[PDB]
Amino acid sequence: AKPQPIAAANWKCNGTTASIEKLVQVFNEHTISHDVQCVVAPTFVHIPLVQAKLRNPKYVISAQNAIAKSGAFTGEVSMPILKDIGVHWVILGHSERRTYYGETDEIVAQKVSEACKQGFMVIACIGETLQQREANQTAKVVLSQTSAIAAKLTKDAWNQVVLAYEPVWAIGTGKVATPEQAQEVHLLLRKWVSENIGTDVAAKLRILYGGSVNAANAATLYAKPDINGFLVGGASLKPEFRDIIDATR
Amino acid sequence: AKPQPIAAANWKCNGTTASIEKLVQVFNEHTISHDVQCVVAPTFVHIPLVQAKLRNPKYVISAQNAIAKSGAFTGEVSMPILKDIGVHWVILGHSERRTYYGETDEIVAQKVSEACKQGFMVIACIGETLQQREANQTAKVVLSQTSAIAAKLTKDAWNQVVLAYEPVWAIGTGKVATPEQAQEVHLLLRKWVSENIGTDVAAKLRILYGGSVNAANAATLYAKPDINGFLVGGASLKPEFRDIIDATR
Ligand SMILES: *C[C@H](O)COP(=O)(O)O
Ligand SMILES: *C[C@H](O)COP(=O)(O)O
Repeated sequence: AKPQPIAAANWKCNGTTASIEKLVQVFNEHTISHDVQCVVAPTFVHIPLVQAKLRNPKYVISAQNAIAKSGAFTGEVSMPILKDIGVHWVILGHSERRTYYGETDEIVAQKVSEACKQGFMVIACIGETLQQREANQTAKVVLSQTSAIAAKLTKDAWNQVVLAYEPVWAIGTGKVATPEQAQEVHLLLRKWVSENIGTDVAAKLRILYGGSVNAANAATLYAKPDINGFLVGGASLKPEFRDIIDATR
Repeated sequence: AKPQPIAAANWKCNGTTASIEKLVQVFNEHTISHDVQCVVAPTFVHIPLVQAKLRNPKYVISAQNAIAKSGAFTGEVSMPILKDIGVHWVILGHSERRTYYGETDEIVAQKVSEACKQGFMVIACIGETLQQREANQTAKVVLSQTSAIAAKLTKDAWNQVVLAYEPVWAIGTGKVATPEQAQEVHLLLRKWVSENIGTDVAAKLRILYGGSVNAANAATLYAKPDINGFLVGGASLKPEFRDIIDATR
């Protein structure tokens, strides 16, 4: 009795208007016949184009990042600005931003909290590095990341949260986690949520896997009992995202 | 024989589609009767709206930031993506990004270089802090910032560069630099450019002032011989930006 799956396309910093037009038509022409929330997260400047072209009723549009408040923050996009333009999903804490762009656990947690307060659905990203994995620290790391987020949330806010477990060593590298690796982590995360947040919350929570998901490995990942779908980078730029969606059947 | 002035609106992280519609109509209905490049820099998600609504022929649209290359940079917008959507102006190195968002001199210089290579007009921001000012380090600081940028540029690339001198203590604080303060810095910057880059380059270079510019203080700033216009934050969200433009006559 899994909760509704999610298939989320993180386009990252990629696209042209011609390429996006073509890919959106692919997405539109793919009839989805099961209950799944599809998400596409274009770059900020592409949000209006995607809003204008995307019509598949299974989809919503997400931002790839945000800051909490409007103001004197040259170059950034705030949560109120996104809400006003009709975007009410956001990806927060992607490894890329934790690594390159200074986002500590505290900063990610604050952003997630603020997003929930503003009515967003949030895909909050967590995951260990290769060195953490090899040091047998996977569980400690993902639980610390999750706990940091949880410390700024009320119980009710969790209804807006989606966790995305993405081992850093699997992101963009062609080294997907095995089904067993992912399931082990999703199980421990769900147990933590059950015990620390609530048993109801844990049963409803979507915990997505990401890191080198493709159309050929997705269904076997999805067969694991605590995997609720995917956060997809490279493969989401391609027509084979259709089969990743259908791997959540 | 000043070069063509620039009046640039840095909206920062502000706007709604309703507020932007209204302000763009104000800008459109203001007939400008002198040679000036007006620039408006909306948030990324607002670029398409501004592109659709802005018609005043004196204007171009700028990004408030960018990264050099497309790829696995969740949340960021690249220079090729901006070029493809029709944006070929960018503000780089704003204090807000140097201060909050990790942009060192090296990072700013690299971004400016890459933007010039990709055909952008670049508004490159420099300026000292209050503590640097009080330590008599203003000239050392702005010349170091400018030199860092220059080290990554060819002579020809300077035709695409605009400098914006914004003392950090003047940004958003209601403490504008005096005309004499700004002119002293613009003079020393232009002399450095003349001697280190070329006398032709220096004569053509626009050096803008920013930091608490408003419609009432702009004309007296513009009267100074080495001030070529303005990078405007708060006042650019208001109808009085019209009079800031006209203060460059
Ligand atoms: C959530 C991570 O973005 C996935 O990137 P991948 O290219 O799918 O590895
Ligand atoms: C270039 C600086 O953005 C200007 O901000 P101000 O609000 O005009 O001080």
